[PDB]
Amino acid sequence: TKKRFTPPIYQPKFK
Amino acid sequence: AAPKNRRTIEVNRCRRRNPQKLIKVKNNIDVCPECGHLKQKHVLCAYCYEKVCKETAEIRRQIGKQEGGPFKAPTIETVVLYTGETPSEQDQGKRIIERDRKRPSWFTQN
Amino acid sequence: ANFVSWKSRTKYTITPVKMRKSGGRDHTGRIRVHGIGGGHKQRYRMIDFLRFRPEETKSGPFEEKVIQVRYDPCRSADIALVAGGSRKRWIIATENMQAGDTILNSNHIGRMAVAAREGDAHPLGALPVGTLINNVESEPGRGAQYIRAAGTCGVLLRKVNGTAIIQLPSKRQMQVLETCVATVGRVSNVDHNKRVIGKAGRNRWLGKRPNSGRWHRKGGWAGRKIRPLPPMKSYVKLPS
RNA sequence: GCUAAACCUAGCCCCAAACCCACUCCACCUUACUACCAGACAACCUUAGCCAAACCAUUUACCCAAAUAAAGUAUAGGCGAUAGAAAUUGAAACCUGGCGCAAUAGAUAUAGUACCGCAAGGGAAAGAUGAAAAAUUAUAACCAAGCAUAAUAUAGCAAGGACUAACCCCUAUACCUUCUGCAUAAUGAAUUAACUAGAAAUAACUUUGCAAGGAGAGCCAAAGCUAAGACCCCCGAAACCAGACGAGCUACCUAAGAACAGCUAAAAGAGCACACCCGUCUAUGUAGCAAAAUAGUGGGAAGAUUUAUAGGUAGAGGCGACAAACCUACCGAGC
RNA sequence: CACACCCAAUUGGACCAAUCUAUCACCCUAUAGAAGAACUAAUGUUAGUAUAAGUAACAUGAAAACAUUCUCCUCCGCAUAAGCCUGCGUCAGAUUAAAACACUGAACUGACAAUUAACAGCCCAAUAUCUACAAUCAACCAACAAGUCAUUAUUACCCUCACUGUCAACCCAACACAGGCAUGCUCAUAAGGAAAGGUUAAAAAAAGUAAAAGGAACUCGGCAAAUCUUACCCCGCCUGUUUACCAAAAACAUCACCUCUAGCAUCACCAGUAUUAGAGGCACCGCCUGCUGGCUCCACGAGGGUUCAGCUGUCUCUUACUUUUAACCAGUGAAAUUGACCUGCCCGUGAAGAGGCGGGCAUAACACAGCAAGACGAGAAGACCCUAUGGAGCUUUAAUUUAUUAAUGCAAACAGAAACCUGCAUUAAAAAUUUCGGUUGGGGCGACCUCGGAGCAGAACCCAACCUCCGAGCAGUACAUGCUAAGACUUCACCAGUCAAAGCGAACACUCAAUUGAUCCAAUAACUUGACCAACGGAACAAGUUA
Ligand SMILES: [K+]
Ligand SMILES: [K+]
Ligand SMILES: [Mg+2]
Ligand SMILES: [Mg+2]
Ligand SMILES: [Mg+2]
Ligand SMILES: [Mg+2]
Ligand SMILES: [Mg+2]
Ligand SMILES: [Mg+2]
Ligand SMILES: [Mg+2]
Ligand SMILES: [Mg+2]
Ligand SMILES: [Mg+2]
Ligand SMILES: [Mg+2]
Ligand SMILES: [Mg+2]
Ligand SMILES: [Mg+2]
Ligand SMILES: [Mg+2]
Ligand SMILES: [Mg+2]
Ligand SMILES: [Mg+2]
Ligand SMILES: [Mg+2]
Ligand SMILES: [Mg+2]
Ligand SMILES: [Mg+2]
Ligand SMILES: [Mg+2]
Ligand SMILES: [Mg+2]
Ligand SMILES: [Mg+2]
Ligand SMILES: [Mg+2]
Ligand SMILES: [Mg+2]
Ligand SMILES: [Mg+2]
Ligand SMILES: [Mg+2]
Ligand SMILES: [Mg+2]
Ligand SMILES: [Mg+2]
Ligand SMILES: [Mg+2]
Ligand SMILES: [Mg+2]
Ligand SMILES: [Mg+2]
Ligand SMILES: [Mg+2]
Ligand SMILES: [Mg+2]
Ligand SMILES: [Mg+2]
Ligand SMILES: [Mg+2]
Ligand SMILES: [Mg+2]
Ligand SMILES: [Mg+2]
Ligand SMILES: [Mg+2]
Ligand SMILES: [Mg+2]
Ligand SMILES: [Mg+2]
Ligand SMILES: [Mg+2]
Ligand SMILES: [Mg+2]
Ligand SMILES: [Mg+2]
Ligand SMILES: [Mg+2]
Ligand SMILES: [Mg+2]
Ligand SMILES: [Mg+2]
Ligand SMILES: [Mg+2]
Ligand SMILES: [Mg+2]
Ligand SMILES: [Mg+2]
Ligand SMILES: [Mg+2]
Ligand SMILES: [Mg+2]
Ligand SMILES: [Mg+2]
Ligand SMILES: [Mg+2]
Ligand SMILES: [Mg+2]
Ligand SMILES: [Mg+2]
Ligand SMILES: [Mg+2]
Ligand SMILES: [Mg+2]
Ligand SMILES: [Mg+2]
Ligand SMILES: [Mg+2]
Ligand SMILES: [Mg+2]
Ligand SMILES: [Zn+2]
Repeated sequence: TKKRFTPPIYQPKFK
Repeated sequence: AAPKNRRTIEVNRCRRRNPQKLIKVKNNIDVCPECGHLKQKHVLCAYCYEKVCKETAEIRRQIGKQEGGPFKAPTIETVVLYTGETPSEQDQGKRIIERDRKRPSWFTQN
Repeated sequence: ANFVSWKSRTKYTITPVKMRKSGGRDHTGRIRVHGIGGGHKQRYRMIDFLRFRPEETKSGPFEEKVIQVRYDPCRSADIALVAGGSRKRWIIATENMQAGDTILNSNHIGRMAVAAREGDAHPLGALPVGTLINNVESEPGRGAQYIRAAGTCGVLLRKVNGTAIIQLPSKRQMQVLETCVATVGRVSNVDHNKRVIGKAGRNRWLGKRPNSGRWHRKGGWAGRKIRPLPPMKSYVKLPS
């Protein structure tokens, strides 16, 4: 039950 | 709730091109007797309404130059005068507004 | 770490010197002593623990007049400002010391003992047996290091062949030369141990931080485990 | 007919050859790129571990200066996995080449730039007319999915047999993978284009050469020997170790500062109650204003308080009023 | 009439797309050689575009001469510090997306312009020598936590105002983000602003207001709301502290008490010295007790229960109105999801819960708004065991170690003696590496793992695991229980095991159902011997626990 957090992935801005 | 399957274009055309979605043709359009521009039966002519507002703004600009500031509304009637006109018999004791322009034909002096 | 000790002054002065706290950190910057940090700022007042220090132009026994006995933040006991000749210096005050009193500092050892007065500094070879003493030194010219705390006092148990037995406040005997200079009587603030902190806030005023919250099952006897011998290993625990 | 689709260079890869670069002026180890004052600080020290032994604990290949051969031999080794010589032998050696790549390829590179991260560090995307742009009256036609042209008529894996005829009739339980057995309501796939996965030894076999001999020293041979052909994949952990980088968030500490109305009270880790700090309950919100907020209601609010600035402690650790808390939005061991 | 032309894994073939090379060929081919040599599938990579969907969501106070004025809000504003670095000044632009708009369009592009030191920053000749007495209106008084501000002597020296910061609607949060953000003033403004794009007034949802009669009958619970309200029990002395992002507590800390360790200095402890310091337990005080333990009790608590009274739409039983949302019109325009769908109902069947299969019934086609029964609806998290000769944290009388550190010993060395250092041993400390063998739904407690026999496959052989039951891990007689050697059996492989004529040599293949253990290694002159290696085809030596 350990708290698992997945940070959001920011795509490169050039797209 | 997420879609279980992708809706096909054939299904989409029946919804997008349904007669309700389509724009309804208007049958209330008629030509203005004065200028000939298009108008609706229950709506004032756009061309004829614009010419009144153009003249109204010029008249209201002349009022501002006479009052010379806010909170100076006159307690008497107002008369709009053009070039080549004189105050009338009933236009006595009123605020005459001079306009350096010929009187418009649609504007009838009263 | 770029740690420089504040103890850089090389000339003695009665002026309170500003000192910077350590927080239990050594020169490396890591904690070496726990529970130390914060508290009210203090200025260190240098204490001359060598009572018999004759002036440059003088020698032999000399006298000092007490100017003021005041509070010292650094130490438990109080301190006294004394003036001897043309100089002033801080010393550790005794239980009975007032402003105006005259203390005597000598290095003379007479054939017979002398009337010991509280606050005076005489060698251990000229003090009567049993008299309470404080601020003793291991050897001559070493300076007082023992029996400094408030109310502490030693006992001159015996004197044989130029050496004397000093009973420390921890009830331990110590043998030092009879030429060591000691102060007669107890130290000031006798009722220092009778104080009540009152609240946890006052302990943070003295620069002491709360103890760790970990439940330490380890201790003097609990943590250290006697290894059972193979014959005794069978009898260590019996089901009941 | 729109969106688009096509193109050939830029340059690169592997070799050969030959041993490479760095003072125009000014500034640059202090807070680098900062004209201009007493320093004394000084460098050197076995790698480890993953992995193999189907665990693991001894052990486990890593150019050390001549290709070949001796030879995988002598030796070494939980005498297991595996490791492994030497004496001795002894060859050629002419850069300007390609059954190398051609914009998702070839270097990451149009550039270590944009951008991301406090830092160490990570790391792109793309260009295309013609001899002439001082011809733009251009650079025809046709091609993915997606659309438009052109919404739909009972009924059903969407098809097949058909039929005069789209449908109507009859027949038919999607694909892959994993299990004894999948229409399975088990796994995977919106779709299009491009890219993306079987590398090698002994022996044997097959086809030539020569033959008690074979082979361009060494090696094998009781028909062998020499040469060729023909057999052994891809993605994915949590981890471990080494060396760096991080305390501008947070934990605690150091230095020197700042803040706390009014009222009741009293020289109070006192009460009420703003600023401020905290986050009890409820509701909203749940790709939200917000990778933790909003409204109301609450705890503290002269103290073990709150807070700005600079410094310190760094991962076999730090720090901790112990919550296995925190150490830059995944800390039972950071990146 | 034709005939190689309907199996998984695997195996044997015959052909072969495209490409490069050799040689041909010359509207795209041939024979060979070579290889980055063929994609309906890896929650594949990159890119394009669909689906959800023109949906969610987003925005501009009113009139007007666009002078101005009006309505409303202000929990804000101005400045400095820090940070940022030209980021709504002017002009022009084929301009044209800031989440709407836009001609002057402009928080876009290009050019031009700018912030001027008095404020702030950037300071100081040497050597000695000086500096006991807070602050708080500092005067009373009263303290402890003991504090935030000073020179002189001599020598040297009389040149002068440089340099840098100065803008803005601004910073940290991927954004023009309802968040974060130090200080001085204003404490309601003299400054700064706009909640409504337009319309309609459905449901559902959110916030708010009002309510007959009743007043907790609601509910796990008086949660919310209303009102401004009494009495206790449990736990914790109290203020305080903690899981930043689900736990604020009864947990931690805390005075007080108690235990343990230490007789001393030049970097922590400490510029200290047992009335001290450190490591800990417990949680004040008071009472009682042993020679350490138990109750009581003041306040206190967003702790956990209980209760009087009141209060109330919590409820009997809901209703009305307002605002946001909503729906429609205009502008802008996402995301999870998605095998293909031409996507009905009832029984039956079926990897057992059918829109798709069987049998019946129903059925023109299409939007829009609701609903949440189904599509074992979608995303992510987690539970549940199990598996891995997969990890990690922790603990220890798991195994393996002392390199390291400390204390000693002897050697070395000095030496009229002693130390330091070094080498080698011996304890201890603190650590280091590594592992948790299987079987019995799970756990506990026990049993089990090899070999022989029976129930046990009635008749060649083999074969019923689990299960039920009884055994074996010997002993005895020999001492040719010597040496050799045809042919066979074989526990379904191998290893191992079994029988054996003849012959030499002697005499005149021992009994027994099982009665057993490989290799390496060790010992030995040789012979030969060595393991409840019983987990019995055996790892040289490794436990427990994880909520
Ligand atoms: K392993
Ligand atoms: K509480
Ligand atoms: Mg304590
Ligand atoms: Mg404790
Ligand atoms: Mg292994
Ligand atoms: Mg393992
Ligand atoms: Mg490339
Ligand atoms: Mg690239
Ligand atoms: Mg097409
Ligand atoms: Mg049909
Ligand atoms: Mg289905
Ligand atoms: Mg299934
Ligand atoms: Mg899928
Ligand atoms: Mg290891
Ligand atoms: Mg491992
Ligand atoms: Mg900090
Ligand atoms: Mg208070
Ligand atoms: Mg209060
Ligand atoms: Mg804390
Ligand atoms: Mg705990
Ligand atoms: Mg725990
Ligand atoms: Mg982190
Ligand atoms: Mg046939
Ligand atoms: Mg070919
Ligand atoms: Mg390929
Ligand atoms: Mg393809
Ligand atoms: Mg694919
Ligand atoms: Mg919808
Ligand atoms: Mg909407
Ligand atoms: Mg608005
Ligand atoms: Mg100035
Ligand atoms: Mg204003
Ligand atoms: Mg409205
Ligand atoms: Mg609206
Ligand atoms: Mg009512
Ligand atoms: Mg009830
Ligand atoms: Mg309430
Ligand atoms: Mg408490
Ligand atoms: Mg109290
Ligand atoms: Mg509290
Ligand atoms: Mg929390
Ligand atoms: Mg907190
Ligand atoms: Mg909470
Ligand atoms: Mg406690
Ligand atoms: Mg009740
Ligand atoms: Mg009641
Ligand atoms: Mg009503
Ligand atoms: Mg719209
Ligand atoms: Mg999408
Ligand atoms: Mg249908
Ligand atoms: Mg059914
Ligand atoms: Mg049917
Ligand atoms: Mg539903
Ligand atoms: Mg689901
Ligand atoms: Mg296994
Ligand atoms: Mg473990
Ligand atoms: Mg056999
Ligand atoms: Mg075994
Ligand atoms: Mg076995
Ligand atoms: Mg067997
Ligand atoms: Mg627990
Ligand atoms: Zn008209």
